[PDB]
Amino acid sequence: MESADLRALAKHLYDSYIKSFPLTKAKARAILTGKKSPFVIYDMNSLMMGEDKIKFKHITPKEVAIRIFQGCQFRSVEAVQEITEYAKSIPGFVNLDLNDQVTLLKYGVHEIIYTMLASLMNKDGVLISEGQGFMTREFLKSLRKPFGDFMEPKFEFAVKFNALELDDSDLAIFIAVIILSGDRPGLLNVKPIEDIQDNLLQALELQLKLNHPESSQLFAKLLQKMTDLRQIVTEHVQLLQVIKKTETDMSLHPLLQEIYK
Amino acid sequence: MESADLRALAKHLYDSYIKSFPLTKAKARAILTGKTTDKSPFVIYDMNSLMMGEDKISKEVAIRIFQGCQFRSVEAVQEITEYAKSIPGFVNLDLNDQVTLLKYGVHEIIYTMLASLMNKDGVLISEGQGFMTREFLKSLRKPFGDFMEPKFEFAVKFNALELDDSDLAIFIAVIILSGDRPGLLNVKPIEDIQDNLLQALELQLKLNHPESSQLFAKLLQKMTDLRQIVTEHVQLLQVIKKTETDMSLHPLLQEIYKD
Ligand SMILES: O=C(O)c1ccc(-c2nn(C(=O)c3c(Cl)cccc3C(F)(F)F)c3cc(Cl)ccc23)c(OCc2ccccc2)c1
Ligand SMILES: O=C(O)c1ccc(-c2nn(C(=O)c3c(Cl)cccc3C(F)(F)F)c3cc(Cl)ccc23)c(OCc2ccccc2)c1
Repeated sequence: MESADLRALAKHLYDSYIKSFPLTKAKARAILTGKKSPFVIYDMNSLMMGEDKIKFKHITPKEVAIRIFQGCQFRSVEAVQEITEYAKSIPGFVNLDLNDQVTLLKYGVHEIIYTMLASLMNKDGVLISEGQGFMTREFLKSLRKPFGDFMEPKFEFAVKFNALELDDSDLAIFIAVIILSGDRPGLLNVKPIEDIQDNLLQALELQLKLNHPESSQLFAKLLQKMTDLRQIVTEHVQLLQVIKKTETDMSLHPLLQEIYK
Repeated sequence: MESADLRALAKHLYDSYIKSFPLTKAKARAILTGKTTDKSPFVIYDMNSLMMGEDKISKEVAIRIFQGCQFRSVEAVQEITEYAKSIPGFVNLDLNDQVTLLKYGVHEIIYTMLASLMNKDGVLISEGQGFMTREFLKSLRKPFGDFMEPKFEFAVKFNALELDDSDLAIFIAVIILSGDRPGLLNVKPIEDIQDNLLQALELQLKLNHPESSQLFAKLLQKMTDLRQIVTEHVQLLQVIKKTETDMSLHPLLQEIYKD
């Protein structure tokens, strides 16, 4: 690929990433650093007021720890549709076999949700409802039973990931790289997937050298984070199963259970 | 680092890798592909060929084989430790960090270098004098059968990269100098060394595999496969520990897996 084509691919992905995702990293950092302050949820009473004054669609209709956990699950489903739409803009993606498109999205969304959640996090908490709200790390970590220990690993990853100081133009290509992973189980035609990922990796490499020229070997270090992502996604799955087999108070309307399966 | 300094570091690391590891990938491939009469391995594919293999190269066969693997893993830890001492900057690090880097790194390197000894049909043993088939290992009883197969699965994919020893020497160094190991005290001096090693690996792969597009990225993505298999392995050991109460591990290995 020629250098100018890689920059074209990078710019294409950045524009689509801006249209697909409501709250960008650039805007999220402005809210987090305090540079219209978000409503802060730091305890039980502040949560109760936030749902009454603001309409947090994922924290309304039970026990608080379960409602918060389910709220994270409800937002994760919304993000899946945003990731799906963004994937359609990746050159070559919609031309892949239809089952392979579904397979790539099925096994990639968790890694991408974790990646993009870091954009909304700092060491003290996480933005919610398109940056209108802020839930503290301490409030999430203090939820009872396994729900508290379910939340903290996300902040631990995000803090490490955010030290790379990626911006949105870096992240748009990186997320594209994750989607086009040829090692997903059940892929039928790996070759066009790895061919697209090779273009995306070239575009990411050049993007990082031009956008972070003093950040030595940032490309390599970002690729090493794909290990952290896979590891934490597998831990995540094992934490859910434990919650599922233990907790008798998790029942939603069956139609809801289907949607948010 | 300048280009000539990166080439110097690659040659340094390849030199130490030859001095540290008795069975290289180059020699392993010459034995496996055959076409020679002086380095043909004896092939162990069932009980009878195993029994004859012991004369040519106590307890239940699956246990004896597992013990064979653990004994060679200990030797591998010894060879890996010796190579690590040669990586510029490693011995100058805080001593607790040296232990920590080796604790979490040796297994990822064992799996990497075990692939050199593998093809889809089996694995070289006893310094390449023997060859134990994949089917025979898979057919062991209890948990031991499924204990063997995940290694072959990784190797088939890893070997498709067609790395040679000079490539692997730098890659193995990159793995050891990982700043994200749990419990490290001084992450910065470790990451500075890894940066030079990553630069050296990058230049090495471009010169040695110029048609292999993005091989650098693809090789780094393999560190994900490595991390996963080490995790599966540790969980398989635990099942064996609670099932086989009369089976001991080497002290060096038991220290490595604790936490
Ligand atoms: O806006 C967005 O892009 C957004 C994106 C993600 C969350 C998110 N999800 N997540 C999870 O566990 C989770 C993750 Cl990482 C991956 C897959 C599935 C899950 C699932 F399914 F298990 F949920 C959180 C855990 C923590 Cl600690 C904090 C946030 C999340 C998100 O949370 C907003 C939120 C926070 C609190 C209460 C209600 C909503 C927002
Ligand atoms: O030459 C070398 O560098 C070499 C290096 C490794 C083995 C190795 N070990 N290993 C294990 O399980 C194992 C591993 Cl990976 C790490 C730590 C502890 C263990 C323990 F404790 F579980 F054993 C194998 C499983 C399979 Cl399937 C194939 C190979 C290994 C190796 O095996 C050669 C061999 C095979 C059969 C009989 C005798 C020797 C060689």
